[PDB]
Amino acid sequence: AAQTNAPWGLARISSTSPGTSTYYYDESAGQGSCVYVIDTGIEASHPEFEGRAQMVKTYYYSSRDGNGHGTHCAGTVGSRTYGVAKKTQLFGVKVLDDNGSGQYSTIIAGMDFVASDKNNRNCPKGVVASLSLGGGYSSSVNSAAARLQSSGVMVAVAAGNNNADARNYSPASEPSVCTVGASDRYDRRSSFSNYGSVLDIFGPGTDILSTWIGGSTRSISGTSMATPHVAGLAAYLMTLGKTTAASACRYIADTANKGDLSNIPFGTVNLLAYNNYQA
Repeated sequence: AAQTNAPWGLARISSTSPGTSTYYYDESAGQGSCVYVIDTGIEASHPEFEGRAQMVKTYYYSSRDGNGHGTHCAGTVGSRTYGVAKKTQLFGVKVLDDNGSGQYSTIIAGMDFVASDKNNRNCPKGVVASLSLGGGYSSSVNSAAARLQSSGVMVAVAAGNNNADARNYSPASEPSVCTVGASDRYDRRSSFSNYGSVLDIFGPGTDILSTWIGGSTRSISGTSMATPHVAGLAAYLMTLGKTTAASACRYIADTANKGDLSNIPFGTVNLLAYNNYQA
């Protein structure tokens, strides 16, 4: 399948070169997979989600996304126009308040929630969790991400936006999950992207158009935007049967575009997520 005039990041993930604008992908499109977006919520009524999104858990007075961040990330995972895996099922877990903040204890509870809640959902092709959040190093936060991964969920986490080594941030620094840095449309490391040996992969993160609250759209930047590209890619590849939740991060690294990014510090992987789809 071909989506013309796609957001640059979608085009990038199906291309061996920057500078194109059509996204190419297998029509299975993540059907039968599920992606949890652990964030500020999801505006599931947005026409872009086509009834495939729902809130399953909140720790606050509402499950609605009063911020936009979680809706944007969910849109990059699986919206019809802005999403990588256009037929996946999206499940929102609201661990962040409408200012975008959340206590580590709530975030940990949300991860353990997903590890159990997947057993209440129909995801025959597999389960992914996208975590566009983080703070300073916490062994308890890393352990929660490790449990979620161990339970059979492909966990993708943001590297962070400090232009610093991600070893000092959580859950970015957990070795067993997929830690995602950000790139721009010219294949440069995004100016804010964290780096370091703990990164597994880069995805599009600068000037990413996606869904927003109030039935709208907007373009924003962050490792928060790169992470759902990788989460959606995992769901898509799992639906194709090419990999599993336990092996998808490694498979994405195996099959990435290699050596094409600029300003990658010595010792950080130079790997850009790529679907290897041959139309």
